[PDB]
Parts: sequence; C-alpha cells; structure tokens
Amino acid sequence: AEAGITGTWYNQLGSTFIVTAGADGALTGTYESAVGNAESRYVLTGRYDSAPATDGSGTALGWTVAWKNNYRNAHSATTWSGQYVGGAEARINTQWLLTSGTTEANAWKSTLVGHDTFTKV
Amino acid sequence: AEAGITGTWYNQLGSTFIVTAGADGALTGTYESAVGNAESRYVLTGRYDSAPATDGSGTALGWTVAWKNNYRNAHSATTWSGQYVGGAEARINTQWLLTSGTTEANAWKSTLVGHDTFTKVKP
Amino acid sequence: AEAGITGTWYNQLGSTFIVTAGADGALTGTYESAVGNAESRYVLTGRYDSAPATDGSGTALGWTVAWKNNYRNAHSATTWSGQYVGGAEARINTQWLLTSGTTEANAWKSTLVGHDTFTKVKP
Amino acid sequence: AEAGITGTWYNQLGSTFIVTAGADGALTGTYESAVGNAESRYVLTGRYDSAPATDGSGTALGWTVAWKNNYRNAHSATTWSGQYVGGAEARINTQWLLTSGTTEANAWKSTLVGHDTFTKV
Repeated sequence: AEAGITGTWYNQLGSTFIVTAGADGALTGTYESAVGNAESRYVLTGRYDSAPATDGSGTALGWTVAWKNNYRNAHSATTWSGQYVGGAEARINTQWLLTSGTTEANAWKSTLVGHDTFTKV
Repeated sequence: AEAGITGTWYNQLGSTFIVTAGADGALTGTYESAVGNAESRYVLTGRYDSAPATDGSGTALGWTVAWKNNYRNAHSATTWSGQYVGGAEARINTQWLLTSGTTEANAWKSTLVGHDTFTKVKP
Repeated sequence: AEAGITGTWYNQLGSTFIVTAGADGALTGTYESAVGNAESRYVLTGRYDSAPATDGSGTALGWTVAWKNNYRNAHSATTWSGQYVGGAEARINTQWLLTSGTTEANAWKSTLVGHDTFTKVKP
Repeated sequence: AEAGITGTWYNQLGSTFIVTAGADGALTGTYESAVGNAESRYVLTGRYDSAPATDGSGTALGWTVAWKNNYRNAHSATTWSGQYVGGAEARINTQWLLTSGTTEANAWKSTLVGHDTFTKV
C-alpha cells in the first residue's frame, strides 16, 4: 500500500506510466502511450487513498491525461479508475474512459471505455 | 479556455465542484458530494485540453477525487471524463467511474459507472 | 410487470424501441435508431426481472441489438442495461455499451459507452 | 466467425456460459456464475453479427441475463457487449454492465461495470 505506487509501470499495450505518490494523496508523473493519436510523454495528475486495509484490500486511485503535449493535441482526455495491489507481483487494475471533444451531434459517441492492467515488469 | 471552466458548478444530485483551470491544462479545486460516505470538501486534480478546436466542439477534460479528507475516508476514488460546452448555459457533461478498494475476491464488483452533468453558477 | 414495459418508447436522440415483455422474463421487439450507420428496424432480445420488489424500486432489465438487418450491416452490437420505473411518467433509464468488430490491433478502442432514457408513449 | 460461437465457454471467475448461435443472429443458452447472489443456471438471450470480415476482425455480439431463476432473484440484470475471435485459441472479450433495481435515491449507484474474457478451456 502507499509508497509502492511510485515507480515505472507498463500496461499490456506497452504504454509506460511513471508516477510519484505524495504522502498526502497526490499522484504526478508522465504517460507514454503505445496507441492513439499520441506522440511522447503527457503529463498526468491523479489522487489515491493515502490511508487504505488495514482485510486484505487494494488502494483506490485514479488519474487523468489530457492528450495534448508539445508534439500532438488529440483533443481528448483519458481517466483511469482502479486500485493498486502490492505484493511479490504488484499491479494496478483499471477501467478507463476516453472522451474526445465533439460537436453536439457526435456527443453520443464521444466516450470509449476499456480496462488496463499495469505491472512493473 | 481555462477561464470558461474556472468557477463553481453543481450537478443534478446537488454536489458542488469549485475548479480553477490553469494555463498549462491543469485543473485543481475541491468537490463537495451530495451522496455517499463523503463529508466536507475533497481535493480534486485533473487536466483539460487547453487548446481545443476552433469550432463548436467541446473541450475534453477529466479529474479525480479520492474520497479521503480529514474527516472521512471512504477508501474509494472517482474519475470523471467528459467535455465542457460553452455558450450562455455552459455545461460539463460527464461519465464517471467510482472504484472502491476491495479484497481480490470482490474485485469483480469494485467499480460503479454513472453520468453527471454540471451547470455553472459562479466563476 | 411485463405489461408496464410492453409498449413503444422513444429516447432523447429520437430512436424508437417497440418491446413486448413476456411472462417468463423475456423481452423481444424491434429498435429503430436515430443515429449511426443504422437503417430501418433491427431485432432486439433481452430479459427483465419479472418478479421485482414490492416497493418503489425499479425493475432491472437489459437487451441487445446487433446492427445488421436486410438493408445494413454495421458490424457492431449495443447492449443496454438499466431499470424500468413506473408511475404516470414511466421511464427506462439505461447505460449502454456499443462494441464494433475490430482487428486485434484496434480492439482497445472497440467499445463506446453512453446513457439513454426512454419515455413511454404507447403499449 | 459464425458457428464457432456455439459451445461452452468459461470466464476467469469460473462462470460457465453455454450458447447456441442461430444462423440469423440469435444467441440462446444458459449462464452459471461463480460470483453474485446467484445459484444455478439462468437463461440468457443475445444477438451477434451473422455476417461479420471479411481484415481480420472479430464478431460483435452481446447478451443479457436477468438474475432470476427458480432458486434466486437478485433483482438485477447483467449485459455483456464484446466480440468473438476464433482461431486455435478462440475467445470472447467483453465489458459488462450489471444494474440492480433500486429506489431513486440509490439510482446513482445502481450500475457496476467490469470486463470478462471467456475461453473454451
């Protein structure tokens, strides 16, 4: 729990997430995707439960990446919600929402949903 | 535009969202929920597209609130993903995910999904 | 109650849902979408809780529409999950998932999520 | 594509899905869960694209199970949306929504979301 969130994590697609978990609940770092109209690292900011469990529970957290950096602007943002589980093999299990900025007409189809599992391997 | 988003907003459940959009695409503020095992304000951080498109397209954004403050700890976090639409009645239309910390056993039922629409009142 | 649900319903996009709730918990009917690469009516099948609770609780249900008929084939399917609420203004509030068939490569972006509310007009 | 959907599939949790895919798009069978206020088989009905791909694509399908049978009535329903991929190892990849019948007050928290992968192993 706590500390263990800090580090470099990779998801199945090969995207890399580098985060720092602050003692009070903050999450900061950068994200490099393997898919999308992405190119390079993007800033990410989030929050986690800095006082999780004491039943054998994971630590809830979530973070956002707006897909705009100095090289690309996909006009979209992704949010990941999930929980961290530490152990010999620690992982972050998430479900995400990716919303693109659309005109009203296309608003009905602006959000994609998926899931990603991140490991430090 | 950072400004347009900056302000106080309320959603249909009666929750309060106080946000400041910064020049670099950052979002910070506090959230007061009308529902849940929540009590008082919680800190929120997010990001938005500071350079949207020059048409009548919304501005994509998202933010997170971990439901822990000095009064309560719900051991859960919510992320909202959606878009800001300006005009006379500016709105933020979102879809959210609420994940609770759980044992490996109940992980299958750790996440709730819903949608919220916010109406702006103040800057 | 099977009846309450049986009827013609429309959602905020202007789509039509014609459904019959059968005694065993089955749902069958046709759906006419106002959006997408859809054209005409499509067959729908679903299930609902034929024995809900005896309080002011909604009736959970869900249905699917594969977007293929004799005129079009969009290679995608949508499932709606939500609840039926009776009264004078009966509504079906739902959240939906629209999955498109894709190559392994773009599978990450195969599913869209949204919400729809239906208002009843006819039985 | 087509035919291959018919069979017994199992998901990570150990739930078993037995389906029959009809030549015209129908899906019928039963579902036995490993989790939830479940007990036994429940009927399921769905639809699939009976004319998928010809790029190497999966077959979109979806189905519903209302959690009521002769033994239990959880007053909930689950819908799975996803696509089928055949091959030496065929699988059905899904994201699901589980809605419980609530009073209005609790409507905001009536739906759970997750994902499941099914194999014939």
